[PDB]
Amino acid sequence: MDSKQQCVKLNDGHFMPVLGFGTYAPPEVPRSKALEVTKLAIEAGFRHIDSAHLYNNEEQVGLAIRSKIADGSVKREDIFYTSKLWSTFHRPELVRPALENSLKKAQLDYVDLYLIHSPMSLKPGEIFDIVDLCTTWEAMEKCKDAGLAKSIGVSNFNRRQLEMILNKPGLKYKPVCNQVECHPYFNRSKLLDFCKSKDIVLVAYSALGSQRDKRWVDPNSPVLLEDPVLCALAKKHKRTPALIALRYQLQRGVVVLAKSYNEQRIRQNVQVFEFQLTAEDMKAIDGLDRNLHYFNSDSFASHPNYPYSDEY
Ligand SMILES: NC(=O)c1ccc[n+]([C@@H]2O[C@H](COP(=O)([O-])OP(=O)(O)OC[C@H]3O[C@@H](n4cnc5c(N)ncnc54)[C@H](OP(=O)(O)O)[C@@H]3O)[C@@H](O)[C@H]2O)c1
Repeated sequence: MDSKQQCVKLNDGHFMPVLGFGTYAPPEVPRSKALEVTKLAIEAGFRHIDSAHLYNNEEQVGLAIRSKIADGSVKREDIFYTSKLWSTFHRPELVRPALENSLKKAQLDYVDLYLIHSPMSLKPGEIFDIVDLCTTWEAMEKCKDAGLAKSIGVSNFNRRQLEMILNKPGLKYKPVCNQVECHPYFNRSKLLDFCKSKDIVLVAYSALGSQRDKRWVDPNSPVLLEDPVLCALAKKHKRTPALIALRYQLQRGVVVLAKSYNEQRIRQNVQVFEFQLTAEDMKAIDGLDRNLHYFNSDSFASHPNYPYSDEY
């Protein structure tokens, strides 16, 4: 079996656990649930915890972390906590205060990772905004220099959006990661190759096929975990389709998130470290790639900085 504490070194010298706990739940789920399930996740062995301003759960997630520190289960340095800058805060003067507010919500001194949530800028408050993300990035760099974030990265960027940052004059810090939709139906092979070539970690969200939220996802879309190839592999290994989907990412060198608000499934998901897929299994999963991103709404596709038009 693998070690549950497996991590990879980021391009700034910090370390990221390769399995992360996804904390988003839709608004119909009471806010208090995030507290309970984040503690369960830590109990089960998750150390990388993924939150965001958008999730309206930072207080609950922060309290769970601090509760597990206070009772001696973990130390702060054992936890890798991520938050994200929401798209109405892209204007550079709004970036550091947004992080400060996230830190105060979680009652933490620092985040391990702060991401630009999305390249699709939205007007402060709110429609679409036009912001040079290089200016947003410079403000992110200042957050790292001040120690508010140990590491900084991006999310939902394509190759060209990454290149704009990487080629920026006077760049101080490369993004450590690009957190993107990634699963066997949309495996991001070319983007993965590019990220690897630049010492940028690809972090997979919706690795289990997304929460299929009606705001963002077509109910007609095939359900990832119902896929016959994933189910046949689950049968072969006497695992579950979810575990096959998570293991696939680990064997590609992708850091993988998994959201569950169910005690049994939270505990199940850490078993990703407990088996392997063969080369032939991995080939079978690669065959599933079909250019299906579950997040697929007019609200994204019509945006000037929508990442999905380019080849990768
Ligand atoms: N950067 C971004 O724009 C972005 C976008 C999407 C997500 N994310 C992050 O990534 C996290 C995960 O992605 P996601 O929210 O799309 O969900 P996901 O990890 O793809 O999970 C989808 C669903 O799978 C179910 N599940 C979990 N374990 C299972 C298992 N072992 N067997 C059968 N079903 C299982 C969960 O339902 P139950 O809760 O009922 O178990 C969950 O709702 C998010 O919570 C968030 O932290 C980021």
